[PDB]
Amino acid sequence: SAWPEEKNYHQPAILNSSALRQIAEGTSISEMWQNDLQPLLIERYPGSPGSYAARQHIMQRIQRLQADWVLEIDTFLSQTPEGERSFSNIISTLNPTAKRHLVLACHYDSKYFSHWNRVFVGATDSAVPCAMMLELARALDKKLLSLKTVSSKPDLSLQLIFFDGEEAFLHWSPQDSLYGSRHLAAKMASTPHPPGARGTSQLHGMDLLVLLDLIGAPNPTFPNFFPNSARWFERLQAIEHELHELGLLKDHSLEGRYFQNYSYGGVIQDDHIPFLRRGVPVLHLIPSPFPEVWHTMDDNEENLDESTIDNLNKILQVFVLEYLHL
Ligand SMILES: [Zn+2]
Repeated sequence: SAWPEEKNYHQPAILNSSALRQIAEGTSISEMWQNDLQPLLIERYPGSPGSYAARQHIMQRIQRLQADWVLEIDTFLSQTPEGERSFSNIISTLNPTAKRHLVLACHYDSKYFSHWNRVFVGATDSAVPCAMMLELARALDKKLLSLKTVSSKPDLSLQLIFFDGEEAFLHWSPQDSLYGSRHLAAKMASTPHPPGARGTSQLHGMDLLVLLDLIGAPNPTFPNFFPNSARWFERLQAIEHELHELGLLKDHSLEGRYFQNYSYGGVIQDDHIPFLRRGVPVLHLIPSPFPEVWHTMDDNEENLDESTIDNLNKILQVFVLEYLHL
């Protein structure tokens, strides 16, 4: 059937002024900060105590929500420059049997550095993306709970992926990066979806991969990377502009906007690559340039910008609701 092409024709159900006002009010940055972010600001490379703790924190936070989230741990072993290691992607899915999902993702591992005095906690990279996904889940819980109800809607729902092993152990290389994402995209490619089908895989079921990385620095600028997601990127610009106009964003100017008209010269390697090379459409919400503090001990909580993240939470939540027609 043509169901795998439905994503090509899929349209947002755009929210009005009062609904935008409701979403903006519904998200709490101080809450996210204390309850979702802070517990992740720890060293969490693969096999570390913090890796276990982060995965426990992600799972608990999702589990407390009303929405019908089904959690799985995609755990596997790989060789690495330090010897064999275990990796565990966290996948959180509403309506696992719906043929189509909008997929949001980031990586929850932090890059290994030897202590300076100091410890690398990857605040923007990617503790904040993780927290943004968890705040989204929380803020949107009641609207997401309606997806439990079956009927007059497309066969479409939401998935969250928190990848393990995004970072290289030593120098970045095709074999020493993307442990989690290379593994999972190969698993999904080889798995029938829906169950019992012929031809189609779980990759066909991915409407759009929205990959958050390196979020939390002030005045980020996001290029529109890919023509095949450019219409969805333009929605983020429209949502940004409108929230701005309605007075719903803080410390935000039009001249200082996040989402840009221009594209990007090179090719950024990230968790989306194994999906993108197999034809999954990608909306890659990583800034250019990268934050100043990138891969530095100063990628920490103090160098994060609260209003930026708050504003980005509002824009992402609106986008997700519009996509899902909620
Ligand atoms: Zn990094």
